[PDB]
Amino acid sequence: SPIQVIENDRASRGGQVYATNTRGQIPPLVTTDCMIQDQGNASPRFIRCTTYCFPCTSDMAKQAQIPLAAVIKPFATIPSNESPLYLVNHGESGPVRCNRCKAYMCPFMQFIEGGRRYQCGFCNCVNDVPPFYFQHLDHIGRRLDHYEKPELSLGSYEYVATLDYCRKSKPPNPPAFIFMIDVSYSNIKNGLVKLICEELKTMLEKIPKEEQEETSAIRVGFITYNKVLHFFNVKSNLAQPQMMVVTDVGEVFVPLLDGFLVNYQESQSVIHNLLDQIPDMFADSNENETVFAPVIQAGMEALKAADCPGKLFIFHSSLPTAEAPGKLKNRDDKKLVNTDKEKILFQPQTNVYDSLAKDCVAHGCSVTLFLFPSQYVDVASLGLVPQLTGGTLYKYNNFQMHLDRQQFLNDLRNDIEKKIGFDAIMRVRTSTGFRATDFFGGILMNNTTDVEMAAIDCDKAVTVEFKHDDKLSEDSGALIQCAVLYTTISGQRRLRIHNLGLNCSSQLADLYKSCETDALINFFAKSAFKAVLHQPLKVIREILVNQTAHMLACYRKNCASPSAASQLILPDSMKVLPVYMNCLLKNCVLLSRPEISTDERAYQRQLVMTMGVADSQLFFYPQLLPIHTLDVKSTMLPAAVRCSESRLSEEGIFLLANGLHMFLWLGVSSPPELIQGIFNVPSFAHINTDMTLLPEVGNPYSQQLRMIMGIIQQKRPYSMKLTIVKQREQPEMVFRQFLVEDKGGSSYVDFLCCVHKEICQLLN
Amino acid sequence: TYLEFIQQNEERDGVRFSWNVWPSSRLEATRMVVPVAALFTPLKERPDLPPIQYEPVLCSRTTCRAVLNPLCQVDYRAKLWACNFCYQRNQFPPSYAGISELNQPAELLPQFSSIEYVVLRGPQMPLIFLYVVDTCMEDEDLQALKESMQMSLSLLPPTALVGLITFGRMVQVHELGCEGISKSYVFRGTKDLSAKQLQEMLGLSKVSNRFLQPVQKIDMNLTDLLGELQRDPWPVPQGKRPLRSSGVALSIAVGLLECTFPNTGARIMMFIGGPATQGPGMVVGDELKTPIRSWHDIDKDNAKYVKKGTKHFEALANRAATTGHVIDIYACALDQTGLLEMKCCPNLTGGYMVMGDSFNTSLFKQTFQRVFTKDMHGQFKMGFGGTLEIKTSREIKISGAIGPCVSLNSKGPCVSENEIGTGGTCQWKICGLSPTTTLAIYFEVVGRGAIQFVTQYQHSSGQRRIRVTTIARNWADAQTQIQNIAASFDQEAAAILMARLAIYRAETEEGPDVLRWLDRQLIRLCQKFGEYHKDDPSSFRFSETFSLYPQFMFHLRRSSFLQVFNNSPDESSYYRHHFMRQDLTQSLIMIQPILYAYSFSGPPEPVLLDSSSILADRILLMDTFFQILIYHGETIAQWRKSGYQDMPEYENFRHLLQAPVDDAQEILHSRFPMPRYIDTEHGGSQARFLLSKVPILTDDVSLQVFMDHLKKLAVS
Ligand SMILES: [Zn+2]
Ligand SMILES: [Zn+2]
Repeated sequence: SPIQVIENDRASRGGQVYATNTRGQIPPLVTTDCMIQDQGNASPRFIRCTTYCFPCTSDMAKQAQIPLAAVIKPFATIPSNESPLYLVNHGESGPVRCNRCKAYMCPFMQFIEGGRRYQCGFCNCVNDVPPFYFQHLDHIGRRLDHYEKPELSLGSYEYVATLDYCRKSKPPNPPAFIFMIDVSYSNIKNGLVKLICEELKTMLEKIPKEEQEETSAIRVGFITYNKVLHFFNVKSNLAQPQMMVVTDVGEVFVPLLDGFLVNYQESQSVIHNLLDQIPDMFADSNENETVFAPVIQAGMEALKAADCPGKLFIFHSSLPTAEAPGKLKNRDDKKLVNTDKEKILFQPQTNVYDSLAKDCVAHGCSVTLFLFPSQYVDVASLGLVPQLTGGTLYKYNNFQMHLDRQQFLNDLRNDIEKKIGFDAIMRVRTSTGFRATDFFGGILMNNTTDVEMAAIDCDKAVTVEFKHDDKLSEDSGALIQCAVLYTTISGQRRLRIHNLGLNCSSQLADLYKSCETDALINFFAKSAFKAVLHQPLKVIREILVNQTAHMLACYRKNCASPSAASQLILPDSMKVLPVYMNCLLKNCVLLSRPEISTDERAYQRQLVMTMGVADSQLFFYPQLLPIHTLDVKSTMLPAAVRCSESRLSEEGIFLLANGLHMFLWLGVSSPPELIQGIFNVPSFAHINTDMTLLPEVGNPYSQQLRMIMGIIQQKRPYSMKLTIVKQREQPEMVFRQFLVEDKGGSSYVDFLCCVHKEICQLLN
Repeated sequence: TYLEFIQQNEERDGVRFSWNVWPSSRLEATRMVVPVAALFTPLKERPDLPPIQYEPVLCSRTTCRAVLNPLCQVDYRAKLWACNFCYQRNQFPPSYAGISELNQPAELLPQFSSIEYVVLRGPQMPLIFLYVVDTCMEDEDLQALKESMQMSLSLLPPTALVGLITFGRMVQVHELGCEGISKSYVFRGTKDLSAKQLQEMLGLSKVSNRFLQPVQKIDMNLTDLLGELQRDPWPVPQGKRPLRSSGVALSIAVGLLECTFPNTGARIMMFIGGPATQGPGMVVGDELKTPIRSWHDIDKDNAKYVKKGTKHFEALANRAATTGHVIDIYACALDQTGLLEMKCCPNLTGGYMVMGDSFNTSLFKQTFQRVFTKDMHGQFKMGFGGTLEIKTSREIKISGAIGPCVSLNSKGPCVSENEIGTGGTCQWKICGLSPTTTLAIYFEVVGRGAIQFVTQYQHSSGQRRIRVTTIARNWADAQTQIQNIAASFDQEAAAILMARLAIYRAETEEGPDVLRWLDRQLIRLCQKFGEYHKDDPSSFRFSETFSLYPQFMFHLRRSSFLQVFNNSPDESSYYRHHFMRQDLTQSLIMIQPILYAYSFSGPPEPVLLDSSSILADRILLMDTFFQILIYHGETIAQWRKSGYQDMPEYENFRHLLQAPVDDAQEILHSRFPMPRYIDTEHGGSQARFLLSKVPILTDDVSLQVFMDHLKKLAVS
């Protein structure tokens, strides 16, 4: 079971300090909370790997078929007790770099010849150190100030970027938040429009600002639309906002400069005067058709006029059908199993959404779409721009005010206050022996080499794949340096560097000893999810199973102690690799037509692509907590239980959450005592599933259940949609879709015996 | 007297024919040398006339449809009337029961030759005024234009509908009646649009809207919006002209009224402050290196924006004309604005064309409020949706028309094969007309003939009316009554009617051959109507009826109308605009300016336009229709520079200066295009304006030597 592993690693490593001083050290599991101190290598909160010990020969990599990858969360939220990142400045010369591989100054560069010159680990080239940075030595190859300067002893730090890194070699401008609202009949009726306006007044105050300044430099603009764009002039001196309506959709243009993007604190009374009227303005609107791509095309051109990056907060209702560039038809069609062209269902209908996405990223424009579907919406097409741009997609199926209100406002407060950078580019440099060849995440690329992110937050993550090049060296090992150049919310060019060393090995045993199952799944999930747009689903599913079997067959065949021909020998690191793999193969994204909406398939496919390992572990193996057993006035953590219907009692109550939904399950024999202390109603048959809002009445349990619900939501970016479920013949048919160790694909004992039948096919 | 006949028939019927006695044969009319033509003023002011208030009676024959007029013979006991054009018998409507020999209806009395009827058409439409304002100007000119636009808004009747389109780098269509907010639809200043496209983009149905709303309803909102109107925010770099999209904005103003209120009276009043720099309708490049088109630049094929530019505004004109709307242009700038391209818009519709220096001038502010001149009853002096129908006797066919009109191509028996100017029709459409509007109708031949002029229009009170003027002139046998025909020659009218043709040819594909032709006809005229022994130049004598004609031709061929290489293209298009519009009295002043002389010895007296009238002890007052010039003689200039005027002894001298200035202030209130005033004297920098107004037949030559090469050629 996965539970037995998680607790076994929580016991040996939890509550202890993990110091990253060893070269090829193996960090704990994501589930295991432990204090981290940055010595040498970067923290696993920033970057984890599939294997912390690479093979040395490319032929050996083909033998084990173990993927060499890493999951980088470059702006992960460092805890309050862990030491923060240090900012480094190398003056006018800019950060010191190698003259061959262009790698930045890091602890991996040994100083020699009296500190006069240094040799790069990545290429081994030697650079005469700039004199200002020179003149420091130690008895044994240690800069005297080696400890003082963070770029010489830490693995995570930030550089100050000179002007030759910026666009047009000129200092950048602060970004801008452009809020754009759909105002068709769909959102006027369900009361969403006035909600956005009323609650925007509150959270415009909370737009991020730095400690060094006293007021956020982020300016703010406003637009509404329904097949026709409505611009707003909210300059500081106006007592009344001006509206400029554009109908030339197709050759869209921005009709205004200086009546747009004004500092919120300056035009406060003017913006609030607008936010009170927009609800009243479109109340009697009967328009139902709307545009979409011209809205993004407009917000992009507005950011180019002010010559600054920005983030588009788009709120949309239903499918865009109005005649315009980006018009979406209803293209859902019987085309998935062995279709060989099912990949079209996961791709944008028109060819322009890719070109619009390219234009946005080039000008540092990000879009975060808040989608409120009530019918088919084509997530594959709408979400392509807010995914290629590094934004987020918030989808709320069949929005109802008395229910999903709190869920949406919690996600809007979250995406505004996110520590976000802009106009970012990533570049993963490696030592002589390998290079980065493929990339996964919300990103766009032109050069094989560079990853471009219009905006990146603390929750995004990129998964990088490595392929062997020439031969690795057992003495040096394998080195990784990730560099993210970007722009701050105060408009300052800044680099962030992550350095991670790993050790090579000529022995196949050390390969499997140093595997993280949580990270292996993150790569495999994204890997399949990207090939969905190219190859049939049954083809990809064969690739996943065969590679998993070939991995557990090479450990068995090549170096495993001789065991019986009825046993499956798996190492400690890959104890749960088959279970997790079988859960990824049961996710709806790789499944058939019946009972699964394509938009939910496209929605889940986008969500995983941006996942950090920590998240990927929860979305695929949910957490199941039994509540009835929990004893009041007890330590808060209740141990998780295996994910199956078997570990449930009719009597029992459980909590399930994968990071996006949260289910409160109730057995038919659930004790009426707990039901009264939580649901305020006497019996089990007195609960209404449709009234799934936060209940507050209670003193021992309704405070206890609400306490454990809060700690679960804590480390999770998306605020989970609560779904209360009764046992017999209720909408639990959806609840069983997350009990991933249940059949519903093959089972666990079958997949094990499946791995073993190809364990013996690779005769050895 | 025949001079009494011309003046009485002009004040009564509003017409002035080149010949008031017509030849009965087609051949001798061809050799007359001046075609039978007439200046016609359909709505010539007639305080005396009272509108009838009953439908006109028309001949029952379909192709005739002439109005009941005094020329029709009436059998009162039989209650019938014979239409004098087609001799058809017609009955009287039942309301005409009590018609008698002594209580006949008004339309049969000779005095009421021309009369106006009140049409019971049925739709009393409100007037429509659409403002199209340029924002690419300084705050001074804009703040005054804002002051002037609110003044016009205060005069419009309460039921009229108003609209506002502001254009700069982009075009804006404001929605009036916006409450607690102001919203305005915006369009690219680089793309043209159709009427259907704007109908769908603005959200409108086919055939009060949100853009055109009553005056009594939006006065508070509009006078607040015009006050808050600031200039074009888009800054202009160095050496560049502001990105002004004049042609695009006018197209939207045309299309807006085309899909909301078509086939009804309206005025598109576009105020511009400079040339159009952003097409379509582009006039000049945005960079200030490239200068404005010059009559030389345009003659060397060096104006890459004229052909495409005029073509654009030429299509907007026929769109607004066919729909029935009026395009006004109020261009005030320090350089040309594109009037040569945009001339077609206020020339085909009966719109105005006002040229000036800036809007902050008392020149413009006065001229603009003259447009809103009310009658005594309190209604504007404008007329909209004019349909001019002309019928002639079977021996007469219409060649064509020159002036503010558009052909309806109404083929009929009164349409001649050989058409002149705007021809091939007996029906024209004048979108906007005033009591001053005057057309030139040209006729042809193949007991007295008859011509009837029917004009239907919308009165500014909304009322639908028809103006009918019927006139008749006696036929003649030219082989016996040459004296009877030459006695009817209107030398004044024939001078303007011929000038009317010569200018229309200057618009036309023809070059300086107009000078060669204008002299050939003058030679032909003097050859036929002059008493002389051949080859004796001194023997040549004019009849007094023809005396002033060779002098009129002299001042015409030398005027600014045919010699454009001394003015700018926007100026030449302006002068020609007003000449094709005025009646006889003003058109003569245009060709041959009046001149007055003020002296101690004698009251003010007119004098010849030669240097022989310029004296040292005399003050001169020139009056070309476009400018007033007061000239002080050398002796009077000295007495003026010394200061004798203040001294109470010279009460006589201080009054001598006030006599021309007081009469100058008179003409600066009555004349609708307020002229440019000039206070110069002997040796002033502005004295050039008077000295200039004072094979081919002849080059630039004095009046006397022009008469001599006319004499020696008329006798050969
Ligand atoms: Zn290097
Ligand atoms: Zn008749």
